Amino acid sequence: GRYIGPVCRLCRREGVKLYLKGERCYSPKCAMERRPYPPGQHGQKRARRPSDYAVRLREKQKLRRIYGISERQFRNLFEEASKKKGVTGSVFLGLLESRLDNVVYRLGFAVSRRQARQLVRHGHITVNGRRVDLPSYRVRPGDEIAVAEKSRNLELIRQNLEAMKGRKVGPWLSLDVEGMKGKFLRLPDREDLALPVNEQLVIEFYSR
Amino acid sequence: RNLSALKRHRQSLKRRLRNKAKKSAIKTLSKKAVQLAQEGKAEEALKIMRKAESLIDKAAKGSTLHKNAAARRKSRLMRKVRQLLEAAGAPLIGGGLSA
Amino acid sequence: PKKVLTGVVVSDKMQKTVTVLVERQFPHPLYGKVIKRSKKYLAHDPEEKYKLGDVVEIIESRPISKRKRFRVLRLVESGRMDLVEKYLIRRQNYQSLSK
Amino acid sequence: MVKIRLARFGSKHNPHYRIVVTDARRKRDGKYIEKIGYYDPRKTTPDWLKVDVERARYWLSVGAQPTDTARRLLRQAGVFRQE
RNA sequence: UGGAGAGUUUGAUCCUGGCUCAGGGUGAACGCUGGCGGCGUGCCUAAGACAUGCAAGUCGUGCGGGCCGCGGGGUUUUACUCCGUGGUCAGCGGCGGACGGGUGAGUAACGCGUGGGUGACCUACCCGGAAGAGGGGGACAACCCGGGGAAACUCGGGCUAAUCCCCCAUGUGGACCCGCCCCUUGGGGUGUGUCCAAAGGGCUUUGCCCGCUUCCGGAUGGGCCCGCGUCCCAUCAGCUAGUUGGUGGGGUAAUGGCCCACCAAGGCGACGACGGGUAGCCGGUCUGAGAGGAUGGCCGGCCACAGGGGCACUGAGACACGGGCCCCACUCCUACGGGAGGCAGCAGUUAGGAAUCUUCCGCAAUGGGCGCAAGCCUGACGGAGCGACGCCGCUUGGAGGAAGAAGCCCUUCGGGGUGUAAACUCCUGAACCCGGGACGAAACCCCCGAGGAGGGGACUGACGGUACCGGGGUAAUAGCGCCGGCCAACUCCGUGCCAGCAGCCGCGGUAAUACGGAGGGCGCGAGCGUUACCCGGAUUCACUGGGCGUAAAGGGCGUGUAGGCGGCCUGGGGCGUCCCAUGUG
RNA sequence: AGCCUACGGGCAGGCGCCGAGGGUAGGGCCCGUGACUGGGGCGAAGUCGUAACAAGGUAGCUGUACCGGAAGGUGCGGCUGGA
Ligand SMILES: [Mg+2]
Ligand SMILES: [Mg+2]
Ligand SMILES: [Mg+2]
Ligand SMILES: [Mg+2]
Ligand SMILES: [Mg+2]
Ligand SMILES: [Mg+2]
Ligand SMILES: [Mg+2]
Ligand SMILES: [Mg+2]
Ligand SMILES: [Mg+2]
Ligand SMILES: [Mg+2]
Ligand SMILES: [Mg+2]
Ligand SMILES: [Mg+2]
Ligand SMILES: [Mg+2]
Ligand SMILES: [Mg+2]
Ligand SMILES: [Mg+2]
Ligand SMILES: [Mg+2]
Ligand SMILES: [Mg+2]
Ligand SMILES: [Mg+2]
Ligand SMILES: [Mg+2]
Ligand SMILES: [Mg+2]
Ligand SMILES: [Mg+2]
Ligand SMILES: [Mg+2]
Ligand SMILES: [Mg+2]
Ligand SMILES: [Mg+2]
Ligand SMILES: [Mg+2]
Ligand SMILES: [Mg+2]
Ligand SMILES: [Mg+2]
Ligand SMILES: [Mg+2]
Ligand SMILES: [Mg+2]
Ligand SMILES: [Mg+2]
Ligand SMILES: [Mg+2]
Ligand SMILES: [Mg+2]
Ligand SMILES: [Mg+2]
Ligand SMILES: [Mg+2]
Ligand SMILES: [Mg+2]
Ligand SMILES: [Mg+2]
Ligand SMILES: [Mg+2]
Ligand SMILES: [Mg+2]
Ligand SMILES: [Mg+2]
Ligand SMILES: [Mg+2]
Ligand SMILES: [Mg+2]
Ligand SMILES: [Mg+2]
Ligand SMILES: [Mg+2]
Ligand SMILES: [Mg+2]
Ligand SMILES: [Mg+2]
Ligand SMILES: [Mg+2]
Ligand SMILES: [Mg+2]
Ligand SMILES: [Mg+2]
Ligand SMILES: [Mg+2]
Ligand SMILES: [Mg+2]
Ligand SMILES: [Mg+2]
Ligand SMILES: [Mg+2]
Ligand SMILES: [Mg+2]
Ligand SMILES: [Mg+2]
Ligand SMILES: [Mg+2]
Ligand SMILES: [Mg+2]
Ligand SMILES: [Mg+2]
Ligand SMILES: [Mg+2]
Ligand SMILES: [Mg+2]
Ligand SMILES: [Mg+2]
Ligand SMILES: [Mg+2]
Ligand SMILES: [Mg+2]
Ligand SMILES: [Mg+2]
Ligand SMILES: [Mg+2]
Ligand SMILES: [Mg+2]
Ligand SMILES: [Mg+2]
Ligand SMILES: [Mg+2]
Ligand SMILES: [Mg+2]
Ligand SMILES: [Mg+2]
Ligand SMILES: [Mg+2]
Ligand SMILES: [Mg+2]
Ligand SMILES: [Mg+2]
Ligand SMILES: [Mg+2]
Ligand SMILES: [Mg+2]
Ligand SMILES: [Mg+2]
Ligand SMILES: [Mg+2]
Ligand SMILES: [Mg+2]
Ligand SMILES: [Mg+2]
Ligand SMILES: [Mg+2]
Ligand SMILES: [Mg+2]
Ligand SMILES: [Mg+2]
Ligand SMILES: [Mg+2]
Ligand SMILES: [Mg+2]
Ligand SMILES: [Mg+2]
Ligand SMILES: [Mg+2]
Ligand SMILES: [Mg+2]
Ligand SMILES: [Mg+2]
Ligand SMILES: [Mg+2]
Ligand SMILES: [Mg+2]
Ligand SMILES: [Mg+2]
Ligand SMILES: [Mg+2]
Ligand SMILES: [Mg+2]
Ligand SMILES: [Mg+2]
Ligand SMILES: [Mg+2]
Ligand SMILES: [Mg+2]
Ligand SMILES: [Mg+2]
Ligand SMILES: [Mg+2]
Ligand SMILES: [Mg+2]
Ligand SMILES: [Mg+2]
Ligand SMILES: [Mg+2]
Ligand SMILES: [Mg+2]
Ligand SMILES: [Mg+2]
Ligand SMILES: [Mg+2]
Ligand SMILES: [Mg+2]
Ligand SMILES: [Mg+2]
Ligand SMILES: [Mg+2]
Ligand SMILES: [Mg+2]
Ligand SMILES: [Mg+2]
Ligand SMILES: [Mg+2]
Ligand SMILES: [Mg+2]
Ligand SMILES: [Mg+2]
Ligand SMILES: [Mg+2]
Ligand SMILES: [Mg+2]
Ligand SMILES: [Mg+2]
Ligand SMILES: [Mg+2]
Ligand SMILES: [Mg+2]
Ligand SMILES: [Mg+2]
Ligand SMILES: [Mg+2]
Ligand SMILES: [Mg+2]
Ligand SMILES: [Mg+2]
Ligand SMILES: [Mg+2]
Ligand SMILES: [Mg+2]
Ligand SMILES: [Mg+2]
Ligand SMILES: [Mg+2]
Ligand SMILES: [Mg+2]
Ligand SMILES: [Mg+2]
Ligand SMILES: [Mg+2]
Ligand SMILES: [Mg+2]
Ligand SMILES: [Mg+2]
Ligand SMILES: [Mg+2]
Ligand SMILES: [Mg+2]
Ligand SMILES: [Mg+2]
Ligand SMILES: [Mg+2]
Ligand SMILES: [Mg+2]
Ligand SMILES: [Mg+2]
Ligand SMILES: [Mg+2]
Ligand SMILES: [Mg+2]
Ligand SMILES: [Mg+2]
Ligand SMILES: [Mg+2]
Ligand SMILES: [Mg+2]
Ligand SMILES: [Mg+2]
Ligand SMILES: [Mg+2]
Ligand SMILES: [Mg+2]
Ligand SMILES: [Mg+2]
Ligand SMILES: [Mg+2]
Ligand SMILES: [Mg+2]
Ligand SMILES: [Mg+2]
Ligand SMILES: [Mg+2]
Ligand SMILES: [Mg+2]
Ligand SMILES: [Mg+2]
Ligand SMILES: [Mg+2]
Ligand SMILES: [Mg+2]
Ligand SMILES: [Mg+2]
Ligand SMILES: [Mg+2]
Ligand SMILES: [Mg+2]
Ligand SMILES: [Mg+2]
Ligand SMILES: [Mg+2]
Ligand SMILES: [Mg+2]
Ligand SMILES: [Mg+2]
Ligand SMILES: [Mg+2]
Ligand SMILES: [Mg+2]
Ligand SMILES: [Mg+2]
Ligand SMILES: [Mg+2]
Ligand SMILES: [Mg+2]
Ligand SMILES: [Mg+2]
Ligand SMILES: [Mg+2]
Ligand SMILES: [Mg+2]
Ligand SMILES: [Mg+2]
Ligand SMILES: [Mg+2]
Ligand SMILES: [Mg+2]
Ligand SMILES: [Mg+2]
Ligand SMILES: [Mg+2]
Ligand SMILES: [Mg+2]
Ligand SMILES: [Mg+2]
Ligand SMILES: [Mg+2]
Ligand SMILES: [Mg+2]
Ligand SMILES: [Mg+2]
Ligand SMILES: [Mg+2]
Ligand SMILES: [Mg+2]
Ligand SMILES: [Mg+2]
Ligand SMILES: [Mg+2]
Ligand SMILES: [Mg+2]
Ligand SMILES: [Mg+2]
Ligand SMILES: [Mg+2]
Ligand SMILES: [Mg+2]
Ligand SMILES: [Mg+2]
Ligand SMILES: [Mg+2]
Ligand SMILES: [Mg+2]
Ligand SMILES: [Mg+2]
Ligand SMILES: [Zn+2]
Repeated sequence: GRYIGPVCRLCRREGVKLYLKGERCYSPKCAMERRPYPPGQHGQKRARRPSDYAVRLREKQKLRRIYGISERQFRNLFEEASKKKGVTGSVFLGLLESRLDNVVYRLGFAVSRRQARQLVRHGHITVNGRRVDLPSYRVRPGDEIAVAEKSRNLELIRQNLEAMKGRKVGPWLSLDVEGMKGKFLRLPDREDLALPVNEQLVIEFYSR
Repeated sequence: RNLSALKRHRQSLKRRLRNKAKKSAIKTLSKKAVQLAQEGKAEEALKIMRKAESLIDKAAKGSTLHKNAAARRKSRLMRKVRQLLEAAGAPLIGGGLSA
Repeated sequence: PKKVLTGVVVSDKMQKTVTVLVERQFPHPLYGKVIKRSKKYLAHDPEEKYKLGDVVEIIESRPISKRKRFRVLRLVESGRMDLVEKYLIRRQNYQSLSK
Repeated sequence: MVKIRLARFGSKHNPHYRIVVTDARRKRDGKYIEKIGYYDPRKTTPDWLKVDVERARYWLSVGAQPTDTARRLLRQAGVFRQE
């Protein structure tokens, strides 16, 4: 399960506009522009000097929350990042970004990474023609992330394309709104993503 | 409840007897030989030895005494029969022995 | 190949048998330092040739007896009682232990 | 006798087989003399079969009654074929 | 591609030092909660006792016979029997029951692991090479007759068949004594003497097939032997009569004190013998930066055992789990004379325990046995069932929506929090329904060709109306731990050294962020916590990698045995050490 | 003395060795338990003294010895961790 509970409460924890809503998060608030302080009756009192733990902890709290992913699947990836020979820090993120429920978001078929998961599990998506409803699907390079045939005509699908018109998309990605398809070009480099998280802390926290 | 493995048991009993019979006559015959072999006889000390050396290999055909265990019996037999005669005798009657 | 090793004879008492003491060097599997241990094998000497203090080669061989599974391959030298010294004195000290 | 036959591998419902020479008395998935070739019973790839025909001729040469449905996979690889 | 530390001895300080926590793991169990699937996995305890069902048979192309059914007659006709054929039942005979499947009791051992040895050995069935099958004779079951017995079974009497038993011949060959050469542990050849072979059956019968006998080789599977490796106690220090070796014998497939007679006086031990305790061992597995430690469940290999113990028979092979005999314990039958039984095989039951599954489906697939084949058996196996036990995937919605409902909580009474959360609008459409619906299965078999190589053709699916596909379609389970420090998430009230908390330091004696409830918050999420045990942290047995003036720790001092260690130059050998190759792993 | 025989032998049976285990006797190790007794640990408040830490009000500690309700005291040496 995802954080089916209130979403805008999370942003209010790192004092950072966590983009996880859609139309609203660009309105006058990710819930943010009116309440730049943590939930609960407290919070808006004099904040506490965060310990080395507090920080490294909550840094990891962002990165995960950002993709609406479970701790289970999450650390399995980080560990897997550790296995393959390379810069674990960034490598993680690339694997983290190869998520199908996330690629559809980056391709903009979906307003949020959450809406993206729903559309995906609902099979409205497809890779290289074949259908796929597994939001965890590891998206390979050269794979065609297309919208399913009977799915194209849908209104919600169109509206998200009526917003992806002209406006650019990931440098490791190609849109093609005409064919209503898309394309996963290459695993992103560190810079190509602009997550509010210092990935080095997230590694540190994974040592206890 | 009653596996017809009995057929195997009843058979072995018949087997047991045959081998028991072939085997025992082997032993009692060999004894006649060694007795006479030392007793100076040879006109028949060897004659008896033949029926032995025979009955061994014949039993060897069957599942009774088998393998080189047939050979041992023969070796440890005539090998000693010959020597028992070396107590004065010389290879008389044409026993299974070459001079 | 039939395993072989050299060692000092250190017992001539037995009939047609001798005791060979053989050392072997090897590093401690956790503490490196090369260490020496020894063992006594019962060698078959049919000719009663080899005597005490002999350094000899022995060979893995057909079982001669309960403990004898080797044969004296060949001599290496005679004067070596100096080693028999250390072995005997080792056995000397055991006295000064059990109470 | 020594026989040439198949041995199960791959998960449940997803069978595979190692065409192999082992003693008839051996267990099926048990230790075997030598693996010659695999075989997918469902052909989930282009490589749904294979046989080290070099040594296969050998074992039949030194006598090694293979299974029936083991002989089958040998005819397809045509170890017996000669012309 | 790998290594983090914290709390606690003081008034405070540095150091030593123990305790304690955060991590990972499990065949787990317990509590609270619990939606769907996939692959795994599930008596660790009493190797305690088990109702019932099934778990090893097969060949009529080895042989005669009881029975039942089909067709015919030998006979001019007939008793009826002969003859042909199918089925069934046993018997005789052959192959398999020593594989497969279960368990860890025992075992500190050449049991296991690893590398070798056998001139000291065996090997059913399969593969290659050579040679051969001539003649003659016999017994016992079935069946018939008579008896004893409750039963289980059994005694006697009479026939008979065969690939069953036996004698004579042919001896390609092989076995043995002795002699010779080669080689050199019992390896190969040769000579005289002697010893041993064979079984028939089927069809399309002048021939092909399945078998039979001897011998050599191959392949495979073993026996035995050896170097080295394999737990704690030294408050176990000495041990030993088949004991150590020898000569000759017995036994085996084969070496050996395995076993025996005779002789010699030896064998083992601080490099830990003997004894005691514990334990199946390994590939591997858990942890660790690694070295190291811990472990051996499922899986594969090896060993051991089949209620305890002993024994041999049959056999190529066994001391044989669903074979045999004997003793002990236990269960049942009994006509009291006697007799039957062995789940540590698959299910299932009972006992014990914190705890561990359906008395399911099927030989369709793979594998094994028998058979010419058809085929027969197969609780090996292929599947399904039950249990969050583990790992993985997935769902309980998505977008919008107030300067913010009611409720509940806090308040300096201005306000703040829950909270975009809900309500609300829209969208998608787990479940449920409709239609279609497998992969796993081409071979044995049939025709052409030769029954060969090659080709063509046909039957067969337990799971399963299952997976998957298409169509229609409802917003549709959230729980647990924590919130003083370590460790991170704060306020209100009740309580008053009482009630209670607790892993450590400690908290409570009427103002508790430490007890209980609430509001709120943090961490996880179909799980969350607890107990137990292992590694970690512990660099706290320190080889990597520790110390002994006062913190625990130098022997009261000497002499010296074994062991450990060892100066400068040259040379030989090449054990350690180093490198290459190869076999093995 | 029985049985079979192709009479050369075989089976049955008898005896002997060894033999599961049963019995008797004497040893060894380990576990449980035992009137009573010996010290040890733990304790929020008891009785008696005040031995130690300051010249602890007799410097302390120590091996040994003797003695005393109890800490302890004293003799003989030793140490400084006393002066
Ligand atoms: Mg949830
Ligand atoms: Mg690199
Ligand atoms: Mg006999
Ligand atoms: Mg007699
Ligand atoms: Mg006799
Ligand atoms: Mg001689
Ligand atoms: Mg001996
Ligand atoms: Mg000897
Ligand atoms: Mg003593
Ligand atoms: Mg790496
Ligand atoms: Mg740490
Ligand atoms: Mg402390
Ligand atoms: Mg304290
Ligand atoms: Mg102190
Ligand atoms: Mg303090
Ligand atoms: Mg500490
Ligand atoms: Mg940790
Ligand atoms: Mg449980
Ligand atoms: Mg329960
Ligand atoms: Mg509980
Ligand atoms: Mg419960
Ligand atoms: Mg519940
Ligand atoms: Mg559930
Ligand atoms: Mg699944
Ligand atoms: Mg299934
Ligand atoms: Mg049981
Ligand atoms: Mg039943
Ligand atoms: Mg019939
Ligand atoms: Mg038939
Ligand atoms: Mg036949
Ligand atoms: Mg008949
Ligand atoms: Mg009939
Ligand atoms: Mg009938
Ligand atoms: Mg008629
Ligand atoms: Mg007929
Ligand atoms: Mg059987
Ligand atoms: Mg059997
Ligand atoms: Mg076996
Ligand atoms: Mg022991
Ligand atoms: Mg070995
Ligand atoms: Mg091994
Ligand atoms: Mg067999
Ligand atoms: Mg055959
Ligand atoms: Mg074979
Ligand atoms: Mg053959
Ligand atoms: Mg041929
Ligand atoms: Mg005949
Ligand atoms: Mg006659
Ligand atoms: Mg006749
Ligand atoms: Mg009667
Ligand atoms: Mg009657
Ligand atoms: Mg009766
Ligand atoms: Mg009769
Ligand atoms: Mg009769
Ligand atoms: Mg002739
Ligand atoms: Mg002949
Ligand atoms: Mg000849
Ligand atoms: Mg010839
Ligand atoms: Mg000469
Ligand atoms: Mg030669
Ligand atoms: Mg003849
Ligand atoms: Mg014949
Ligand atoms: Mg015959
Ligand atoms: Mg014929
Ligand atoms: Mg051979
Ligand atoms: Mg071979
Ligand atoms: Mg071998
Ligand atoms: Mg060793
Ligand atoms: Mg010890
Ligand atoms: Mg003594
Ligand atoms: Mg003694
Ligand atoms: Mg003796
Ligand atoms: Mg001997
Ligand atoms: Mg002995
Ligand atoms: Mg001897
Ligand atoms: Mg003796
Ligand atoms: Mg000793
Ligand atoms: Mg020891
Ligand atoms: Mg020791
Ligand atoms: Mg002990
Ligand atoms: Mg055990
Ligand atoms: Mg390393
Ligand atoms: Mg280890
Ligand atoms: Mg088990
Ligand atoms: Mg498994
Ligand atoms: Mg196992
Ligand atoms: Mg046993
Ligand atoms: Mg038993
Ligand atoms: Mg057999
Ligand atoms: Mg035999
Ligand atoms: Mg044998
Ligand atoms: Mg046994
Ligand atoms: Mg056995
Ligand atoms: Mg058996
Ligand atoms: Mg038995
Ligand atoms: Mg059993
Ligand atoms: Mg059984
Ligand atoms: Mg009872
Ligand atoms: Mg009865
Ligand atoms: Mg019965
Ligand atoms: Mg059972
Ligand atoms: Mg109970
Ligand atoms: Mg059926
Ligand atoms: Mg089958
Ligand atoms: Mg099948
Ligand atoms: Mg089967
Ligand atoms: Mg199920
Ligand atoms: Mg279930
Ligand atoms: Mg549970
Ligand atoms: Mg899961
Ligand atoms: Mg919503
Ligand atoms: Mg507001
Ligand atoms: Mg409100
Ligand atoms: Mg309410
Ligand atoms: Mg407030
Ligand atoms: Mg307040
Ligand atoms: Mg919403
Ligand atoms: Mg809420
Ligand atoms: Mg509408
Ligand atoms: Mg639809
Ligand atoms: Mg239909
Ligand atoms: Mg098919
Ligand atoms: Mg097909
Ligand atoms: Mg096939
Ligand atoms: Mg034809
Ligand atoms: Mg073709
Ligand atoms: Mg067909
Ligand atoms: Mg067809
Ligand atoms: Mg079908
Ligand atoms: Mg089916
Ligand atoms: Mg649908
Ligand atoms: Mg529709
Ligand atoms: Mg719908
Ligand atoms: Mg709802
Ligand atoms: Mg729910
Ligand atoms: Mg929960
Ligand atoms: Mg917690
Ligand atoms: Mg709390
Ligand atoms: Mg108040
Ligand atoms: Mg209150
Ligand atoms: Mg109130
Ligand atoms: Mg209280
Ligand atoms: Mg609590
Ligand atoms: Mg207080
Ligand atoms: Mg209060
Ligand atoms: Mg607490
Ligand atoms: Mg309440
Ligand atoms: Mg709450
Ligand atoms: Mg969670
Ligand atoms: Mg827990
Ligand atoms: Mg514990
Ligand atoms: Mg530990
Ligand atoms: Mg320490
Ligand atoms: Mg410690
Ligand atoms: Mg101490
Ligand atoms: Mg000290
Ligand atoms: Mg000193
Ligand atoms: Mg000294
Ligand atoms: Mg002293
Ligand atoms: Mg030199
Ligand atoms: Mg080396
Ligand atoms: Mg190598
Ligand atoms: Mg008798
Ligand atoms: Mg006697
Ligand atoms: Mg006795
Ligand atoms: Mg006794
Ligand atoms: Mg008795
Ligand atoms: Mg009694
Ligand atoms: Mg006694
Ligand atoms: Mg006592
Ligand atoms: Mg006591
Ligand atoms: Mg006292
Ligand atoms: Mg004490
Ligand atoms: Mg008090
Ligand atoms: Mg007091
Ligand atoms: Mg004083
Ligand atoms: Mg005082
Ligand atoms: Mg004074
Ligand atoms: Mg004083
Ligand atoms: Mg004083
Ligand atoms: Mg003092
Ligand atoms: Mg002292
Ligand atoms: Mg004192
Ligand atoms: Mg005095
Ligand atoms: Mg002094
Ligand atoms: Mg002084
Ligand atoms: Mg002084
Ligand atoms: Mg002074
Ligand atoms: Mg002064
Ligand atoms: Zn937002």
